[PDB]
Amino acid sequence: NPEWLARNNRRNDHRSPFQRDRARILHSAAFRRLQAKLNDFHRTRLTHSLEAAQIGTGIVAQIKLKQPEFRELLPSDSLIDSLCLAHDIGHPPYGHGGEIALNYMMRDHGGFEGNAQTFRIVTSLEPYTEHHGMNLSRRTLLGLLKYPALLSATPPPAQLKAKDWSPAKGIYDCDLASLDWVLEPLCESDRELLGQMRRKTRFKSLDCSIMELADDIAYGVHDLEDAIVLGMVTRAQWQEAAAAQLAECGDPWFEEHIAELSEMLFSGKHYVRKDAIGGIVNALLTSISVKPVEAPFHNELLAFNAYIEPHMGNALEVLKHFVSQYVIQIPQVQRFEYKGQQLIMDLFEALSADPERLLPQATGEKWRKAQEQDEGMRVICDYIAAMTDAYAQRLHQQLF
Amino acid sequence: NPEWLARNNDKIRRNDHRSPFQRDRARILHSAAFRRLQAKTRLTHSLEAAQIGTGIVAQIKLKQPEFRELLPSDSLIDSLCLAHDIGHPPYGHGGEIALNYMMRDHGGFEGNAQTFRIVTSLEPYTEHHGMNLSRRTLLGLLKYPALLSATRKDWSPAKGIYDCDLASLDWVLEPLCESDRELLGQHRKTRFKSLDCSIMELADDIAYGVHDLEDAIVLGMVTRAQWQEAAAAQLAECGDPWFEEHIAELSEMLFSGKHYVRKDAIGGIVNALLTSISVKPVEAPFHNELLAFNAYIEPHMGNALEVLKHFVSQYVIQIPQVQRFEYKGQQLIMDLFEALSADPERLLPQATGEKWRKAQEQDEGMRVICDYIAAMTDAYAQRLHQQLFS
Ligand code: NI
Ligand code: NI
Repeated sequence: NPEWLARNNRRNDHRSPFQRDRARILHSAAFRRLQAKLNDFHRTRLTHSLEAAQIGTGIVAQIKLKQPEFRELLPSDSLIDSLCLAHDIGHPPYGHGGEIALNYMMRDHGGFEGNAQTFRIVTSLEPYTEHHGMNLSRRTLLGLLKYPALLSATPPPAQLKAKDWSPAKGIYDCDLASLDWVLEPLCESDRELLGQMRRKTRFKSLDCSIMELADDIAYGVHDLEDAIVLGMVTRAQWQEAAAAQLAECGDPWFEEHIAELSEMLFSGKHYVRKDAIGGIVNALLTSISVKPVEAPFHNELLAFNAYIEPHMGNALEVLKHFVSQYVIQIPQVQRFEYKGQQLIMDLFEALSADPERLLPQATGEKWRKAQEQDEGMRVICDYIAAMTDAYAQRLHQQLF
Repeated sequence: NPEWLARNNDKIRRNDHRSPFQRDRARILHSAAFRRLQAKTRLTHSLEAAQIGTGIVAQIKLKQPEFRELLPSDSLIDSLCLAHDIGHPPYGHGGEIALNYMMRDHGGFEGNAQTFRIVTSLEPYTEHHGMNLSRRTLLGLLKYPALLSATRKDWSPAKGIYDCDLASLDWVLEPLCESDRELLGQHRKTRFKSLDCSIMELADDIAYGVHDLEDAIVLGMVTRAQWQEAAAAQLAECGDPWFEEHIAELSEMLFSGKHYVRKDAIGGIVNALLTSISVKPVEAPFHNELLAFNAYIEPHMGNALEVLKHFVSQYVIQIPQVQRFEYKGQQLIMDLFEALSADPERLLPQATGEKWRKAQEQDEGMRVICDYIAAMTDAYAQRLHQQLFS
């Protein structure tokens, strides 16, 4: 249906709707901010999103070669590009630590969650248009609904514990109008099935399943090289954790190649390590196919997802778990997040103490307008959510 | 009795013919807990106490030969003075107050308790018994030989031994008869201590009294006008003849501005305090010779020392620049404790995170966090605090 190319709102511009979405995302302030989030390491959320985008287009290429039946349905290069460039747009300062703080400070006003924030930025906050954010095409928006339910569908009481305040995932109720618009050309039967729970949503569109696989592959492999050279993991820990589990993961290529992959990763030469990384990436990409979703969805973008081969899934889950155990869940990273969450909570409590007086004037004006609907807190939340770590540190110093 | 020379666990190389106390001294010097005294110096203070301590032993065994066999060897009295201050946390008394408050529902915190816990359990020289020192050395570190359950500015800690260290305290006191053990446990304050520990306490007191006094005068923290009114006048009436006679000159040698003249005044004071110590029997029907005798300073000489100690605390410690530093330190320690106990597994170092997981099977995680903070230097605690809050 051409309704998937429509937007909420030149002669020589012959680009597809998806090429225009990619250009908008590339130009947005929200995208440029991912560059902020004694060595020469510069891996950011922006570089993570470029690598996901390049894996995404490679996944599409492999499916259009092995499954021609689906060549009309698969996303174009710029559509899968657009979903990977945007997937991390909504993340707050200080990663999960920022997210926990904002969610707790919004406990009585809809909460905070990064995927919801991503939806809110592209449909409203990014000022590319006056009233519809980046004003992206409907299918692009559908590809961004990793959790296509409202947070009303998906309380903790009682120094703060991370387990107690991790947000549920979904779409803010204050963005329901833009969600209703995205789901409008769906039959009622597809619409009531899309919000079905496994609370945790179960379903997503085909374009979004591809982006999720590319994101998961990027996270799994492209963090791994610099973890090795920075010394965050030794050869011994790689053998005990990753290599042994990959030798028993059940996929024949990994069981065959792990010994040689481990020697290449610890070669000490970039031109050798990249071939291990390239082979891992390629082994994972070539193991993805589109199969039908186990729900009686009627719309083709919901009736089919891309799935990775299960034994290959175990290998990917070993890699993702490994980067989480030696790159993220280390005290050096977790203290930075604790500090960030203490910082975010300070800014919120001061700024909500008197928003008109302390907010920048343009944000103060948005706060006054929003109080006609008593949604002032969400304005403070958007403002803190769009800060970089450096901007938040500077605001905190001005206040404390 | 050999039992005193024993260690909690059992090989010595055939060519090692050192006494148990020479090996205790070597372990203490090689420990990380000792090396930390350079940051906290407390190491300088402990070397001064050690060298005063052997001075006391030498002078007693010359005036009271009946006790030559009983007095501690040089390496034993060395070990107790080198180890005495191991348990002190960052920020000194302000740190001690904050930790004890954060541990109010879990056994408290106290520096002398921490010292015992480090040498019996925490220092990883052995897998299960810390530095595994000889029993008599351990007995010498028990300035307060009761449990903190018996002895428990409002938060200053009571003094004693942690209940979580009851096993190694029982082991240390095991070769004592019932009557000695029930006499040793006699805020409440303990009354008794071993001979080795009485000599060490005198050495720590003389070193605190005089060697802190020397830098305060050069550093300008005390001028002659306040020295004359507070300490010098009080020493002219303290009842010790040596101080009443020699106070006027010493006061001019102390403000000479020449290091080698000043050393003579300090040296004369220390020797004066040192020669006025003797071994007398303890006022209790103890059977064990190490508990039946203490070293005591002659009472009038004792009053002069308390004039010296009160002057060093009133003009070097109880001054606002130092006290504000202690208020900050205690806010900083409480900050760390609240972040760390908020999520230990994510915030503690992985080795310490592991000890916390193991310790909660006995619901002893709070003591692991307290151990970790107590072992920080000021620079460590300050850098950790910045990682969590600034
Ligand atoms: Ni990602
Ligand atoms: Ni001392």
